[PDB]
Amino acid sequence: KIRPECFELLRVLGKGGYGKVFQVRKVTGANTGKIFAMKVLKKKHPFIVDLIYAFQTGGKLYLILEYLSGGELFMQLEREGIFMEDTACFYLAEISMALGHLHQKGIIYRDLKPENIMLNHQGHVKLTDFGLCKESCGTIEYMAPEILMRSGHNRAVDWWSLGALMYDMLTGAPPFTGENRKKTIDKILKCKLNLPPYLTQEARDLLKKLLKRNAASRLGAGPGDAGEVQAHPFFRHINWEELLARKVEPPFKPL
Amino acid sequence: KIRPECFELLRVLGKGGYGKVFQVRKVTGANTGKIFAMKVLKKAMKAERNILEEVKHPFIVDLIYAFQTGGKLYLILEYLSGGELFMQLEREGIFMEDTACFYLAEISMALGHLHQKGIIYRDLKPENIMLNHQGHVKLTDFGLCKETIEYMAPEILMRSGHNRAVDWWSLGALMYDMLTGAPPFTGENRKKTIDKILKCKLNLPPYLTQEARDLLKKLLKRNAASRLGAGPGDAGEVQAHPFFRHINWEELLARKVEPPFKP
Repeated sequence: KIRPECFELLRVLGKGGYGKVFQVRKVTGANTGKIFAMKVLKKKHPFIVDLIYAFQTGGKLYLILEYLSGGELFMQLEREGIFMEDTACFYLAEISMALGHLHQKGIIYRDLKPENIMLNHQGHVKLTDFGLCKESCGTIEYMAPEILMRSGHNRAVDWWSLGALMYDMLTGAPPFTGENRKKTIDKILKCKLNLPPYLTQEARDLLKKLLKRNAASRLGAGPGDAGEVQAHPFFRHINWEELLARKVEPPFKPL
Repeated sequence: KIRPECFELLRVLGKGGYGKVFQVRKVTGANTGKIFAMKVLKKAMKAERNILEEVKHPFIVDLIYAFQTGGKLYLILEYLSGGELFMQLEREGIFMEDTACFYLAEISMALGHLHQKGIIYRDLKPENIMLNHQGHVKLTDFGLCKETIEYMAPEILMRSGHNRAVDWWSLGALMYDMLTGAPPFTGENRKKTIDKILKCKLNLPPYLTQEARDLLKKLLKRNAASRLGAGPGDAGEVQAHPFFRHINWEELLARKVEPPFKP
């Protein structure tokens, strides 16, 4: 049944990660004509991109993931920067739900860069489960706090990234950019978050609590996870059942 | 040549850590009647042996022989007659700034060497810290010790939890427990103690010199990124500190500096 020849290559969508991701028409099979995204590796949630087929062959693992028309519409809305606060609150809210579910299933994203945020024909968020996403007694009075809290491998990494993303959606750039990779990484680690004057009172409060250097105190790091972050006043206008239902109208649907 | 029975068991030293550790007397061989420490590990239960084998430092317990038997590993380490440093802490109650400074410097040098070798302690309790007949620091217990970006968290950006800064905090803690008779943070229970550490409100005793307190706030810095010693200078940044201004490193590495306690 389903094998690599069941597909014809239309265009390349990205080198994204290791392996190329192709757009594709299914030639044979039941879905003849239907368009998919096929991710090749050289070897159910409304906000998670559905996987359809998966097969192994001549040393190449194939992934036939649903195709998303507004698949790059986010990375373009941020180039126009037409993002207003209330506009961004929508995407951050759906992503927060996407992160919460990935967390319950014990998955951390780590990435969460605007280039990793896709949209569907309706305009809602869709994430993946990349190859950069990871999974999750003597006397402790002498060991560092980072060891006691499983650093860089717990789900607080994602909430920092939610902030960084939010920060970029409301200003035009990420919190700690530098003239080169070295200076950037250092400005990141050494911090000192600068919040512009236009950011609202709720926006800045959330930004300060997501971009807290101390992961332990970082918002969303508690056991309530996304419940902690969704409860922020910045999200007061969101109705989570209506959002989860995709019954909330996205301000930007790829026409 | 070396085998198990080349050793007669003289005393059980500690069941602490994986396996057991005996004091032994060698009977066969050349160096005969030489007293040692022997770590016995039931094979059935980067490495404790790999590390000890490679590391050749005066402030770290030397390894003499190593061999495997019937599902067992045998590390014959040098014997240390000075016991544990902090036993002398129980007695003295607390250490004077320079008494602690001596021991701390010795440990700094030991940690520095382990670091240049890509080895990080991760623990460093006040119990891995032994003393030899002379009265100098001996780092003892190991086990199997360790070793686009605009939106990533700083933890991920620096391997937080698996870098050199981890040991520098421990040094700090140790130091804090040396001057004041207690560890930095503790509570009526484990979960209470852990919380105290994670939300580290450092309480420095008023009777500390400015030097000591500058280093404790610099060593016990919650953010590993700027914790003193976290930099590429490593123990260099730590030893540079004016708290160590009266220390001569060439001398100290030569055991020519005298311990404030001769056991």
